[PDB]
Amino acid sequence: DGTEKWRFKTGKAIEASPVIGEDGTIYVGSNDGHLYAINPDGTEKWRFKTGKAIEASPVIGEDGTIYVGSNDGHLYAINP
Amino acid sequence: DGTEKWRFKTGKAIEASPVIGEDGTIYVGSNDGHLYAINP
Amino acid sequence: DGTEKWRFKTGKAIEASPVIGEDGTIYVGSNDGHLYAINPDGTEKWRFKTGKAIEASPVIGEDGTIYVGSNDGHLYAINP
Amino acid sequence: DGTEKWRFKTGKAIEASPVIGEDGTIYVGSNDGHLYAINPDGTEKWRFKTGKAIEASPVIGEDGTIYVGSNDGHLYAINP
Amino acid sequence: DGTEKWRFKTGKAIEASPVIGEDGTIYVGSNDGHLYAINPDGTEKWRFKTGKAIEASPVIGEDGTIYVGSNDGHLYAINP
Repeated sequence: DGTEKWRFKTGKAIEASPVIGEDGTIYVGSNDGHLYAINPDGTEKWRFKTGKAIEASPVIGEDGTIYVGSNDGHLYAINP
Repeated sequence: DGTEKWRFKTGKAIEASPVIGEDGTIYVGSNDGHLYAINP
Repeated sequence: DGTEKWRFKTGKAIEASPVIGEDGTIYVGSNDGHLYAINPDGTEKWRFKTGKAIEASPVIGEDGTIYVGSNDGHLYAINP
Repeated sequence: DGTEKWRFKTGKAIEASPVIGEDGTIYVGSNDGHLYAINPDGTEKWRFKTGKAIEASPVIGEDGTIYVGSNDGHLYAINP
Repeated sequence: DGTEKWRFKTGKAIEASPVIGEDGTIYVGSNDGHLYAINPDGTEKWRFKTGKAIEASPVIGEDGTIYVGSNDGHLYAINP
């Protein structure tokens, strides 16, 4: 098929692969400094602001915690 | 067989590898700022 | 034993890791704008020309489709 | 629900994904030259200093040894 | 306990994550153009020289072949 299901616009370029959680939530970091949690249907579940661009994919722990590094120098642990 | 199945255009370079969902949906980020969900 | 088995020349730098399919075919992107399919014995199986350099590894789906991004802004779905 | 669980500040931008060990320890490299080992509760377990920025994710061997490359040209092997 | 087990020096910055083979061999690329094979105890097993810097992690095939791309435009296949 190859058609578009949906698109979600962030404020700046996305430089790292998205990560999919166990429940289907798609997590993606943007150069706009936010980590976005997007539902399978394309709506926004939540966004988490860091002070600078996120250049690397987040990882998910056993309990669902999402860990992501930021250019602001912090490692964040986010409740899913 | 090396042939093209389809192509999906974004507005800028795609710098990161795509990922595939459980149902086959293909997710990819673009330098144009969007996360795309593409049907296989 | 550290010896060379073969080498496959592309026109420009290779910035991303190759991926290996189920049948052993080795896929690699190049800054010369092509996605290469290389046989285990080092010969070329096929090549697919894109628009600009490929900076990220190809991803292979369950049905063997090879997906690859490009600096030309497109995501390509390539048959096995 | 997208809320912050904790944050851990390093000296400089984190350019690579964190890696999680078997016990839940989160390892992450920083441009400040250190590899950090962060406990699940956000406290620091240890830090390991290299001479230059760490631009790529660490990897863990089967016995727990943590391997990380540095811009200082060295590959380090760190005890858990 | 966060201590150094060993270190291995290469000529230039290491920009990509190392990979580990089944037998414990640690493979890592380097901007000095070589792919290094390092034993679990930190000693060198062998090295393979390419024309230019290696920016991406090597990939190990089912048959043990180590594949690595170079900025010199070639994809190298190296015997175990």
